[PDB]
Amino acid sequence: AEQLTEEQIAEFKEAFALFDKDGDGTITTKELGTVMRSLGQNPTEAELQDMINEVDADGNGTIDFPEFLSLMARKMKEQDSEEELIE
Ligand SMILES: C[As](C)(=O)[O-]
Ligand SMILES: [Pb+2]
Ligand SMILES: [Pb+2]
Ligand SMILES: [Pb+2]
Ligand SMILES: [Pb+2]
Ligand SMILES: [Pb+2]
Ligand SMILES: [Pb+2]
Repeated sequence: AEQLTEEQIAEFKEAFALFDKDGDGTITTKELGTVMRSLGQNPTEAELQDMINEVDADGNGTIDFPEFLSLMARKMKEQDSEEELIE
């Protein structure tokens, strides 16, 4: 019911940085693969691109912070809708 706050955005930027190791404002398939493997995953090279294209709104090949935030916003809107239904 509420849009992302400055503090939430700041926390999301830290999360973004966990993927974007070189801090160039993007998340590549390579960086994505590194994160997936750290969670017990092992997707394929081309399989990583599919996940990227799914979040990559401007279709430039990588994920930028705005698209990352958009996803987080959609997720929050989802949990908020459910938590308001659980009643
Ligand atoms: C969802 As509200 C805090 O604007 O009532
Ligand atoms: Pb409000
Ligand atoms: Pb505060
Ligand atoms: Pb923090
Ligand atoms: Pb990067
Ligand atoms: Pb963008
Ligand atoms: Pb992009």
